[PDB]
Amino acid sequence: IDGYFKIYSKHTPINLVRDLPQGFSALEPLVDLPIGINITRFQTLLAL
Amino acid sequence: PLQSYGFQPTNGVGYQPYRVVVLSFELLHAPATVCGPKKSTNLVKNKCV
Amino acid sequence: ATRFASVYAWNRKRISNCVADYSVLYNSASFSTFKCYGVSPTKLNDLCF
Amino acid sequence: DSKVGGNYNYLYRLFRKSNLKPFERDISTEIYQAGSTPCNGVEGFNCYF
Repeated sequence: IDGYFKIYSKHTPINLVRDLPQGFSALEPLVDLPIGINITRFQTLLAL
Repeated sequence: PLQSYGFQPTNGVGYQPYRVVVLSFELLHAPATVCGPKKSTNLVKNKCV
Repeated sequence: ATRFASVYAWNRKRISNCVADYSVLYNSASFSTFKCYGVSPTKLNDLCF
Repeated sequence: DSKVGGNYNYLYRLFRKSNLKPFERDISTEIYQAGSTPCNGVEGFNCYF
């Protein structure tokens, strides 16, 4: 947006086997990249 | 197509070597990746300023 | 830099993601020529690119 | 107002300390000091007519 790529995050402790947990938690801003590229797709990177 | 410069130190100043740097600045809607230092003042308190 | 480029193969370095201080250049007095076009040499330090 | 080889009868102010007020005139010929270094009344680095 507005000429940047912007990222927000938070990490939280859990104890569950499956599915996204209940409850509220607001993500804080992480980084604000001044990069002008077009984006329309993404893919996850994984460790074997 | 290329010719070498012959720079002897005794050559006349028009034939002596000059170094050049050209700084090209672009102004756009794009984000400002470079800016000047905007040198700060001291900070003072409890006064209308 | 110790060695400059040959002018037929003029080097370009991108300057970005940094804070400048063009006053250190302009007040150096080491330079025989310091010409700016469209931008004033003095106000250059008060500006972003 | 033009002639072969170029007419130089007409001059204009290329450097000034500040912008002119409405209908102001400035006929001063003092060498403009663009930098921190004093001009001592002669042209030089950052010192131009």
